[PDB]
Amino acid sequence: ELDQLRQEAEQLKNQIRDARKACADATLSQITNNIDPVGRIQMRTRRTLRGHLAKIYAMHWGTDSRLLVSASQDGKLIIWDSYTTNKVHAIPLRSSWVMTCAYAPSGNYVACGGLDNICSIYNLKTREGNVRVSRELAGHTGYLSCCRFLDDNQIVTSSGDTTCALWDIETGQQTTTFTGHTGDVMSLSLAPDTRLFVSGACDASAKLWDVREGMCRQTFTGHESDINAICFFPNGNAFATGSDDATCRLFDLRADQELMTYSHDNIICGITSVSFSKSGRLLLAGYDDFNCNVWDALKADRAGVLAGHDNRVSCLGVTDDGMAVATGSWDSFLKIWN
Amino acid sequence: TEDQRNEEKAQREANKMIEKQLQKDKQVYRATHRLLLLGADNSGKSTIVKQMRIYHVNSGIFETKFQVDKVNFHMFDVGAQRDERRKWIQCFNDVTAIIFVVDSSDYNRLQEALNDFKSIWNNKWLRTISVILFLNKQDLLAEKVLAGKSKIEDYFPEFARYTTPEDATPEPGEDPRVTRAKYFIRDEFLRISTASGDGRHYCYPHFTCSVDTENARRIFNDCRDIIQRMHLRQYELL
Amino acid sequence: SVRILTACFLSLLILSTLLGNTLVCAAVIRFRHLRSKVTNFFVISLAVSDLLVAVLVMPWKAVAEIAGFWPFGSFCNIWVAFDIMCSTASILNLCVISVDRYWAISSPFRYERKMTPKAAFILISVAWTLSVLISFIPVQLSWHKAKPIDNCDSSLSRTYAISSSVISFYIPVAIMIVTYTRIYRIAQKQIRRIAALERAAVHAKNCQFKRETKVLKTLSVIMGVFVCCWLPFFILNCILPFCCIDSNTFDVFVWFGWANSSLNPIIYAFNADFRKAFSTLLGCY
Amino acid sequence: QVQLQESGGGLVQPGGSLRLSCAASGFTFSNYKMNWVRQAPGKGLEWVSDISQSGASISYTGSVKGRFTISRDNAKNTLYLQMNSLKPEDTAVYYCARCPAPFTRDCFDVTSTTYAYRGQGTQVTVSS
Amino acid sequence: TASIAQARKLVEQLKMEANIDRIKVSKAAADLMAYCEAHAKEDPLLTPVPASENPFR
Ligand SMILES: C[C@H]1c2cccc(CCC(C)(C)O)c2C[C@H](CO)N1C(=O)Cc1c(Cl)cccc1Cl
Ligand SMILES: CC(C)CCC[C@@H](C)[C@H]1CC[C@H]2[C@@H]3CC=C4C[C@@H](O)CC[C@]4(C)[C@H]3CC[C@]12C
Ligand SMILES: CC(C)CCC[C@@H](C)[C@H]1CC[C@H]2[C@@H]3CC=C4C[C@@H](O)CC[C@]4(C)[C@H]3CC[C@]12C
Ligand SMILES: CC(C)CCC[C@@H](C)[C@H]1CC[C@H]2[C@@H]3CC=C4C[C@@H](O)CC[C@]4(C)[C@H]3CC[C@]12C
Ligand SMILES: CC(C)CCC[C@@H](C)[C@H]1CC[C@H]2[C@@H]3CC=C4C[C@@H](O)CC[C@]4(C)[C@H]3CC[C@]12C
Ligand SMILES: CC(C)CCC[C@@H](C)[C@H]1CC[C@H]2[C@@H]3CC=C4C[C@@H](O)CC[C@]4(C)[C@H]3CC[C@]12C
Ligand SMILES: CCCCCCCCCCCCCCCC(=O)O
Ligand SMILES: CCCCCCCCCCCCCCCC(=O)O
Ligand SMILES: CCCCCCCCCCCCCCCC(=O)O
Ligand SMILES: CCCCCCCCCCCCCCCC(=O)O
Ligand SMILES: NCCc1ccc(O)c(O)c1
Repeated sequence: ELDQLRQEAEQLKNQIRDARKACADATLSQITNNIDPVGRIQMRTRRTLRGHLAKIYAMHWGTDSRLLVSASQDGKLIIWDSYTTNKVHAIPLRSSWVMTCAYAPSGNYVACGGLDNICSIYNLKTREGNVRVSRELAGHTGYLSCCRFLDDNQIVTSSGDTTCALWDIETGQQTTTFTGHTGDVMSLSLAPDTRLFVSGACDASAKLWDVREGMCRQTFTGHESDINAICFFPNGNAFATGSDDATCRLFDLRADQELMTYSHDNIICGITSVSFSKSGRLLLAGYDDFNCNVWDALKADRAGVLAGHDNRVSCLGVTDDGMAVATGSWDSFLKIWN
Repeated sequence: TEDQRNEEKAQREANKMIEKQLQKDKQVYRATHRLLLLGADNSGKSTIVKQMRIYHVNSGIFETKFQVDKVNFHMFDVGAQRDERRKWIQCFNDVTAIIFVVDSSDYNRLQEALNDFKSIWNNKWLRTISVILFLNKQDLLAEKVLAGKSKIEDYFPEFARYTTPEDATPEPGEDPRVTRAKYFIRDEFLRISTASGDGRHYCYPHFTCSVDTENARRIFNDCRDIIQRMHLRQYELL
Repeated sequence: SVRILTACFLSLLILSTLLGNTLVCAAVIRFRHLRSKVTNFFVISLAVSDLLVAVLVMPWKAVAEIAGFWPFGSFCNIWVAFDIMCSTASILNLCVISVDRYWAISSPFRYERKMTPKAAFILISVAWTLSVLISFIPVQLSWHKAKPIDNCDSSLSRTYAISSSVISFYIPVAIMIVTYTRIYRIAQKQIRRIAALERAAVHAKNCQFKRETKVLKTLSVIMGVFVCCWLPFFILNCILPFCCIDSNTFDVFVWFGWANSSLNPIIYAFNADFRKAFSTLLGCY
Repeated sequence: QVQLQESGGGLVQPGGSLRLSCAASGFTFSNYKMNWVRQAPGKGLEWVSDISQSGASISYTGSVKGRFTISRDNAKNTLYLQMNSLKPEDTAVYYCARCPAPFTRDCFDVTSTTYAYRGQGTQVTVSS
Repeated sequence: TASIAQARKLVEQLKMEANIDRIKVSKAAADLMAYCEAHAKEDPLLTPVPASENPFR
């Protein structure tokens, strides 16, 4: 019973690895040898946002590249203004332990999650003027890790009980549940088409999930440790992943294998959050040794090093027009780099 | 450009109101001392502090509030979560101390507790935090030894060749046999803690039980040790 | 002959004091985390007081000693007021730091609640106002001068010598001896607790003094450097009017008091944050 | 793909000898601390023993201490466990386990709810 | 029968994942280069921005 299934499962995984090796005609770095290098990219701290009490775990830009939500462990959700360093809102949270925050594409709602395994949506267009809990979603068992808005009606969440759900905000129930992962699902990254997403779990395997169908299409098994953050390439045909083994990796949705690996011998610290740029030439990686390296996505060589934080860079964001790059670390300050 | 100047006045006024509120909360936040309660399922981690028992209830997390000598303490008991704990433990680096509770009655499950303690001690983000240790259910240890069959010497060969430490002070109404067992458990946790030799954090052992009122004062006193060592290290006295 | 050699030592002393105080002030301005702790506010006051000595007290006396005479005779009355102010401000700032270190180590909980940054300024402001109340009022009213080639031989009167010494030296050194003795009681007890846990571990492993020197070395360097510089000058300062003591000899002891202002930054800014700041700002590392 | 393949075992006798071969494929073997974990029938997982990257620090469980040799070859990319002086009460399934982070000393691998850095295990039965 | 009902779902999974179309690496590569070359001038991080055009300066 259990031995014929696992033997069939092992012959299927040899077929997949034969496929992946037949398709591997060459590598990306050989092709890209006749490419002009980027050179040294030096960025300076244009702004510092000050006023948090505890460490800043996650943050998310707006679609107008103006207002960013920042989430902290003190129980405060502060909506910032990036140009004038003004706090346009400050929201007191029920649970002090927050692990994610999302900003709506219309700018009407903000969601937050955490160790209280409940996604809380806050309205920002109340006629009274006070922020209030619009609804609470208590379906998951494990902690809530990353949550992102598809629109004002449907939000996608990443729990810690190896399950991703598709929530409806109006009915308050789970539309589609994804139960493919075996390890703790760390973060999810929505596609620009908002039809697919990818989640990296702690089982060293990234999956490609269809929202409307409800099943995974592809499995990527190139890593060696816990996949911390995942981000799509801006065309929707590739993604990048950061893990604890100090290696960023680039994956293809068509070739179904790793294209390139971003590794250096001097740095052995983990990789917290990775965001592409607007063009996709610069890969930005928030490492665990208190600074950010600006990797070249086509040459695998560090342009430059963003050493401005006192503690580990917890999360990294890039505006939709690519104008600035904000990093939040565990010293409670948000540096805006340009 | 006159309308633009008027708009700036609006945002500036809003910022000032929000900023003053964040200062009032800053006073309350600094006065707040966070505590993480970690323990096994069999051991009574809920039974540790019966002094105040406010016991606010959330969905998964449990938070207990208790004040000692006008000093407010928040103790967060993590409840319904998945068994793997290597990712949500990173949140709790900002706490002042981590309360660890173990059950010494079951010797077979004691080994599991030692492994859990070793992982917490050697965790990179838990290096700054001190660990406050409670060796629960001491009364059960007394009654169990009287059976005549020594479980501990089976599970631990080191206890066939071990002497009572002269630094230890036994209670007068206890069997000397039972007192050897109590400190030998205690020494196991201290051997993991001395192996590292960081010097930034320490391990405070205590002999609690099921009916103890003094536990609130103990956690208060060990907090005084943790913040004094912090200042002393900062001025490089220690 | 001996003037060439003497000129080099005095010039290096002024430059050393200028250098260290400037680096401490610059580092705290150019880093926010060196301004969030309430303790580092006092080290700002001690770096400003020590820098007023090098900028405004040390050069003029140095020029007069090398040349032999006093260049501008009216400036002598004003110089005395700044000499008294800049010395007393340095010694009072060293008393505030000890009182800060005793509030935090004795009562760690109360030190978080009570020590608002507001109250921090109130400590700093009583120090600097005592310095101006001891110096600019009596010297300009000339209480000390009326004791019964121009020289700046300011012979202090009987009334003002004893009174100024008590308010500037003897009171702050009485506070500091009672302060750091109690902090050596606290620190000694903590080592005993560590030694109990350590020796039980060692006993268990086998069956299967370095920390105390650090406690005594740190307190000795702080107390030893400060007392050695200023004690052979305030003993002489009280004696001299009542009195013997030569003018050349007395001159030499004044420089030892001022030399303490050169060693003050290294003693108090050998911390982890300060050393990291120094490498960045100076650009050596 | 991280993969662990155990090898050796089967029905044996108490007091005999047995070598457990573990094959680690899909990662760099020298960077990760590795360790042994077993599961008794009708019981939970228990930490057998461990070995560091270089192989210097070696610790054991008390109740089976002095009875098992742990060899960790870096070049061969194999983890050997020598099992002499067997006991009929010490019969279980043996799973190779790997700590999830490189160059670290903390490990969380006693989780029974689908820990995804372990092998399929080998059945080792002792019949008296 | 829980371990054989999760083994069965893994088998069925891997059948649906094997039977997919796979584009070659070198055509994929050239598409990535095409998207980074075309949009190279529209990136404010890759190409520096003057202070008048920059809203942060
Ligand atoms: C910091 C110090 C202080 C020093 C100068 C001025 C003020 C008043 C400021 C005001 C409240 C009027 O705005 C204060 C407050 C109060 C005095 O009441 N405090 C103290 O308790 C000092 C102290 C002691 Cl004794 C003991 C253990 C810790 C500490 Cl910290
Ligand atoms: C920055 C430090 C090194 C500056 C030190 C300045 C010293 C070296 C200068 C300043 C004053 C100078 C003295 C000025 C006057 C005289 C008288 C002359 O008949 C012999 C040389 C002699 C004695 C000079 C020797 C050099 C001297 C002492
Ligand atoms: C000789 C001694 C007694 C004189 C004491 C004068 C005291 C009462 C005066 C002089 C300087 C004043 C301080 C000047 C500046 C500030 C900063 C302000 O943000 C809070 C008030 C505060 C802190 C004042 C408090 C009162 C104060 C400390
Ligand atoms: C905090 C600091 C700025 C306070 C400084 C106070 C100074 C400026 C004040 C206080 C005492 C004042 C002196 C009091 C008495 C006299 C005698 C008079 O015949 C000439 C002016 C003179 C000499 C005053 C000059 C100005 C003076 C020195
Ligand atoms: C805490 C502060 C107020 C203490 C100040 C003490 C001052 C006011 C006291 C203590 C010592 C006293 C001096 C002691 C001796 C003499 C010699 C006598 O022939 C004239 C008075 C005179 C010069 C006294 C003046 C006043 C004096 C200086
Ligand atoms: C004017 C300046 C140079 C004086 C500086 C004096 C310093 C360097 C001297 C004076 C007192 C000395 C300390 C006296 C006693 C001890 C205890 C001994 O077991 C270790 C050395 C130690 C800790 C000495 C270290 C050096 C020391 C601190
Ligand atoms: C007659 C001249 C008198 C000069 C008096 C100068 C007094 C300077 C006091 C500076 C206090 C600085 C305190 C810390 C400020 C900060 O928060 O950075
Ligand atoms: C930054 C501090 C610098 C200190 C400079 C002190 C300048 C003192 C000048 C003394 C000579 C004054 C000559 C005045 C001329 C006169 O009217 O007689
Ligand atoms: C803020 C502190 C500045 C200190 C500057 C001190 C300058 C003192 C200059 C004194 C000049 C006295 C001239 C008097 C001339 C006369 O005899 O009539
Ligand atoms: C380790 C501390 C070093 C302190 C160095 C202080 C140097 C002071 C030098 C004063 C020189 C005075 C010369 C006077 C000559 C004379 O007697 O006339
Ligand atoms: N060079 C210091 C001169 C001085 C300083 C303070 C005093 O109280 C005093 O009487 C003399």
